[PDB]
Amino acid sequence: GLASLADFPIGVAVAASGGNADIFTSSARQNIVRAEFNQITAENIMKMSYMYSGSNFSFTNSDRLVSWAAQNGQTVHGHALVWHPSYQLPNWASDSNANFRQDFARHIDTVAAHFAGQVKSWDVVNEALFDSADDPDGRGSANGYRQSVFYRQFGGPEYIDEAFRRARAADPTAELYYNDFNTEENGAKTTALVNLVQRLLNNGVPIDGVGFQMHVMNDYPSIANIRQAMQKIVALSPTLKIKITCLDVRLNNPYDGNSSNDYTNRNDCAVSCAGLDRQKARYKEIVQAYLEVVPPGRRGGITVWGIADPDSWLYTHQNLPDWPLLFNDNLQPKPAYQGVVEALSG
Ligand SMILES: O[C@@H]1[C@@H](O)[C@H](O[C@@H]2CO[C@@H](O[C@@H]3CO[C@@H](O[C@@H]4CO[C@@H](O[C@@H]5CO[C@@H](O)[C@H](O)[C@H]5O)[C@H](O)[C@H]4O)[C@H](O)[C@H]3O)[C@H](O)[C@H]2O)OC[C@H]1O
Ligand SMILES: [Ca+2]
Repeated sequence: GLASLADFPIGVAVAASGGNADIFTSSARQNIVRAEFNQITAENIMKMSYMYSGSNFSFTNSDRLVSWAAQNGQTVHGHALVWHPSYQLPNWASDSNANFRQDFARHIDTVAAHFAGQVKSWDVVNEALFDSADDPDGRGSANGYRQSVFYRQFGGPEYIDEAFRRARAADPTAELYYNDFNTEENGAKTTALVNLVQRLLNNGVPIDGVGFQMHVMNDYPSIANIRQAMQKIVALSPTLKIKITCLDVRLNNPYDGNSSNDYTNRNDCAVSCAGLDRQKARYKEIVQAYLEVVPPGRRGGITVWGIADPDSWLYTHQNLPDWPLLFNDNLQPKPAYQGVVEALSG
């Protein structure tokens, strides 16, 4: 499979919350994972609040998943130690909690140590950079940073240095990553990413790599921009690893101001359509760019955000249908799969 063509991790995100995509329930899914990948990231059950039952830590479900990975030839990328969305915020993560810094420290110390020798790498901090298109806190940019509880409670971006230092100490073997989305656009956010990373280096913070989520569209951003944005980070240090963490490719772009080029029916690209062919080229050009811009030895891996199209968080987005992954509705490989195979080979 895919994993056999590369010398760095080729992973996929797995559902584990009941439903058709549940990894423990779908043997067809388990067979794809076993045949094509060598690493898995929990799509949801490893987020912050899932580590607790009320105010006590509860690792039962995540342990079941980590254990399944190990028995099925997969390493595990942890997503994520720190992240802002209220739906997954532990109950202590509040502006009213006077013990915030202590509870924050306990969180990192405990879960990083708990999984110490079973998790290969971690999204230590995820989505700390401000983003004009996703500011639920409503506070605006604080010098490029998103003003989440963590930023507020610590009075600045130092919560980031702390998370990394904390994680490194609890698990000296895990690769520590900063992860985020839109930083491949090569725009404002890319610039902020560069400053954030530079700051961390200057401070001697133990960061091992930078993850690019890569939630792109068939035609945006251009690979020329994706290339550069990756280049800029690669250039900041001689050892920093680059990891594509949540790759997926939408055939529909609802921000282009052209509604005439949108597939609005589930049947449009169920079998064959121009977008599916462009998606083969799109996946290909991206992996190629990764291979050419990131030096061997600095390759953290490429992870696709899901197994089959219907499992995708983008199966439907902006009220439009989409077919974002490598495997279709029937668990058959799509042209996107071939694009990956060709890029990884020759
Ligand atoms: O744990 C996981 C979470 O990490 C994950 O988080 C979501 C990640 O994606 C976020 O949404 C993104 C919002 O920004 C969009 O980009 C816009 C798109 O439009 C661009 O501008 C136009 C593009 O088209 C051209 O034609 C036109 O010329 C351009 O002007 C604009 O510049 C971009 O910034 C991304 O497409 C979205 O992915 C989302 O908010 C996060 O929640 O969610 C899953 C979870 O598992
Ligand atoms: Ca459109």
